[PDB]
Amino acid sequence: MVNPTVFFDIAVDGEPLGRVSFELFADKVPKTAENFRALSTGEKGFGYKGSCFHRIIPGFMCQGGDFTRHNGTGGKSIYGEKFEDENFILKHTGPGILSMANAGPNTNGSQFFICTAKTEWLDGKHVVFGKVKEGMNIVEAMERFGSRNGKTSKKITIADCGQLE
Amino acid sequence: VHAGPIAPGQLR
Repeated sequence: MVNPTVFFDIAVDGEPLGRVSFELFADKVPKTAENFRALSTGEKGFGYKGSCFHRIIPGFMCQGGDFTRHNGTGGKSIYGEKFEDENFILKHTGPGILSMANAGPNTNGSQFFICTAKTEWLDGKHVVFGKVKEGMNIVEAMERFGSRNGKTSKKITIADCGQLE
Repeated sequence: VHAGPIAPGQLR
């Protein structure tokens, strides 16, 4: 086994900021990790390259992945528009946890969030499937452009993304 | 209608 490493190169108003890399827990959350991996490479025909982080709430999390509507309403998985919660074995234990954003039970699509804090209230409601491997400083930097209701000061995009390992 | 985790502020 070797878990995928995927990266996002973040751009703020078109100007590249830095890279955040993630290890995806494919050995424990295989279907959720494969969905994020294939959307990072774009091998199915659509994906994250170019999408923005539409919702950033400082001290909580940074959310993105809505590559169809760019506002929290769209996105689709490689499986169909929505797929089921695979399991809840992993918890939201601290900053850097990568988890599925959803609109209730069994509504996984392509949106995801990166916790910048331990968020125990999300356990059992959002499937954790990865963690930041390097670039946590870039995540902290992204936070400064968010607001209490999640709106961003600047246009935060995924300039490029793909799979390293 | 908009997806995503519920914020601390939405809870209190």
